Amino acid sequence: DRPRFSFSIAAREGKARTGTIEMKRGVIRTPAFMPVGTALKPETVRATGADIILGNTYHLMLRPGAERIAKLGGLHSFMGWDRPILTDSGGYQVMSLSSLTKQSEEGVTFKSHLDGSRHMLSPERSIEIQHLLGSDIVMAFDESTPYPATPSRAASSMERSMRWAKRSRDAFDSRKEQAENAALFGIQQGSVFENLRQQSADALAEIGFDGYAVGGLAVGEGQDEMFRVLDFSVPMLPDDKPHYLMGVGKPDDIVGAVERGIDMFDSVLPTRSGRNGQAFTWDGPINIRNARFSEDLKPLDSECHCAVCQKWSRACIHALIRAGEILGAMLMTEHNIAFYQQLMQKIRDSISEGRFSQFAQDFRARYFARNS
Amino acid sequence: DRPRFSFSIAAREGKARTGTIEMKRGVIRTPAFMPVGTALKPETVRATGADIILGNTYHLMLRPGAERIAKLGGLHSFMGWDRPILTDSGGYQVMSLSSLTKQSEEGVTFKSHLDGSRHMLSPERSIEIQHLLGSDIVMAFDESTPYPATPSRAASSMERSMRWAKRSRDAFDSRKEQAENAALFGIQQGSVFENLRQQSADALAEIGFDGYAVGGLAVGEGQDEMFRVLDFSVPMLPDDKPHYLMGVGKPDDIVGAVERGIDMFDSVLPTRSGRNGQAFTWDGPINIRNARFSEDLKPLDSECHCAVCQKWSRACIHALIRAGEILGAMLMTEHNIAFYQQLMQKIRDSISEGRFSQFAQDFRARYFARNS
Ligand SMILES: O[C@@H]1CC(F)(F)C[C@H]1O
Ligand SMILES: O[C@@H]1CC(F)(F)C[C@H]1O
Ligand SMILES: O[C@H]1CC(F)(F)C[C@@H]1O
Ligand SMILES: O[C@H]1CC(F)(F)C[C@@H]1O
Ligand SMILES: [Zn+2]
Ligand SMILES: [Zn+2]
Repeated sequence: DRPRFSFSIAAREGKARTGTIEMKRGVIRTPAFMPVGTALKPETVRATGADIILGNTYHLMLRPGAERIAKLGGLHSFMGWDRPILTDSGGYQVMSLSSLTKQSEEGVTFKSHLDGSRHMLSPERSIEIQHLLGSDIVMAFDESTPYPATPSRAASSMERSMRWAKRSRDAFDSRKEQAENAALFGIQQGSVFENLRQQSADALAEIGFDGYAVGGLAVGEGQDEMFRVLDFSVPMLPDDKPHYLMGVGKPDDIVGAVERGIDMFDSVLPTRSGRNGQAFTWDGPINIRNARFSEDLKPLDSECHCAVCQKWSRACIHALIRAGEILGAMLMTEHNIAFYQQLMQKIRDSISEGRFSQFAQDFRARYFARNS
Repeated sequence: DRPRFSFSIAAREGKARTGTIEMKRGVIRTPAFMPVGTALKPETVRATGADIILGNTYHLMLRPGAERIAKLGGLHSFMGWDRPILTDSGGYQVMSLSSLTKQSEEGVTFKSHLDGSRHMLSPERSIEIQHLLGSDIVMAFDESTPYPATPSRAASSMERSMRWAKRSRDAFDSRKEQAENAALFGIQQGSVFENLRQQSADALAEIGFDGYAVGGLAVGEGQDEMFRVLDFSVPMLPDDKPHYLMGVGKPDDIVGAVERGIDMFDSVLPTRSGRNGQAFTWDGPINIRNARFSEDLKPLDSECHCAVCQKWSRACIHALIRAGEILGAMLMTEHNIAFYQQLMQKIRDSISEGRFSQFAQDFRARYFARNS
């Protein structure tokens, strides 16, 4: 009988941790990379090593809608994925994609960018929709602050997000079926300001969550500043719960964030890159359309274990992509997701062995030299 | 205003001829290879160089049926092919694929190998069905004689085929719409027996046809015997009309048959081979699954002009075929059909220049050496 949500840390190296999150639908190895499920077949995504995938609540509530997904048996049935699923709250895409009808402390009303219909989100509505989807990890509904943000705008959005964090907690707790079977994460805000980040961390820990996300990063600030913020922000969160850096990111972002105490990641990059003919390798990204690959019989990456690199050469993936054959994009996408999982596995193994700091240095030296 | 059917011989070398057949729907360059249309897109088949394709009346009358094809606008609309189409009579597949309900001088009744329905063919019914299909070149309905055949069985089938040839002529002539716009070919029979072949040729020329096929070959006799029969059979046919060797064949069969006066060919070989991972080349056929092709960056054939050989290497087609990707079979099939058309073009050009005998010797020396 597996538990609702149990995070265990097996080994540490400095701020880095490796361990497991046990949930009813499966075990998640940490640090973890979550592909964004919202295409490759689900058995392909699983075979790359993914233990959990992410669903975008905003996209799902527009098409086909949360009520429809529930009638179809829930998001796991809808996606053909029977392991854990994390859903975001929808609030970020409201800011970034929709046209706002109204915004206040109550919540937000917005217009679908698809057909113009009006929708509403709030701590209570977001948690309810994530319940209809049936996801395993539920994100609190918060208010995003653009980059760059003034200290006053960062502070007012963080403070609203904390009141909304309490509202998300209470909504999640109001449904026995959700509270007994799913988990709830809260989201730290405060932009780049240490005092606001501490304010936010204190508020989240007072409410109490199963995990803590660092929000408000990866939105234009640059890696140097992101790392500086992580340096003081992650230690503010409870040590014995997972730390989730939302929307990150590039392989070097992931390594440096694990060095700073992050346990969980999501990003569309591997998928977006694969559709655009870009492959991740230990020697940095490559653009497979480049003429130098037309007769290159080596795999995309000569150390990658993925099914694509066992069989397919750069030359033949180049040919497929140049012809516009969808198989080319599928192969690149599978390799990119698998490469990300192999990166996470090397991170986990190196932390376990107490050689992650060295791995990170070796990784950066090679990744940025770009001898591909 | 193009004519119903006009065959012009532009150049000769010994028994070999090159020229054109002008029909309302287009010009056919001879000697001609007809792909069997009954998949690649029709624009792809045209771009390989095919001027005319063949439709199998037996398959079309079983699924979706001739009346349905007519309601859909005819075989040209059904196949997306607006150039000439030759239809066979259906009689060969009756022998080779169906279960016969009844056979007599009247015609034949048979059971569909698909759903067991009963169908009837005869000179009159075959011509009527080919009219419903709307094909440009109509084959007389004849009676096939298996290989090997006794002289008595060869003689009785040839004699019935000639009475049926007259019946086909009269049925075709009975429909003004067909007789004014299509052409009718008769089929010489007689197995390997010179006197029966002459009997058959005399009967066909007395009736009068737009073209003359050599039937009863390519059914197990071997190339040596086929060539021996062609040696005396083709000169018996009218010189100023096209000569059509049905169901042939391998590239070396085609070359030797042109040396013996044949103008037209059809075969499923290029398609069947392409689906099975076999490519035709000037150095003989190759099996692309062979390990020696896994790192071979050369095209399937290093002289072939086809779209596949401009772009795709043996290595990558090997990869596709080994993975079971349908693209692999499509590429092989396109290359094989295009290779056949390039063979016909070299035949036409070499006859025009008076160097076809030399081309044939050079072709065989290289094709059979197999230095691929
Ligand atoms: O149960 C399924 C097995 C799988 F193919 F890996 C995807 C799962 O949802
Ligand atoms: O009219 C069409 C042009 C083509 F693509 F080559 C096939 C014809 O039937
Ligand atoms: O996006 C596709 C693949 C997935 F596994 F991510 C879930 C869905 O079936
Ligand atoms: O078989 C396919 C391709 C063809 F051109 F041969 C006719 C049909 O559309
Ligand atoms: Zn790979
Ligand atoms: Zn070719």
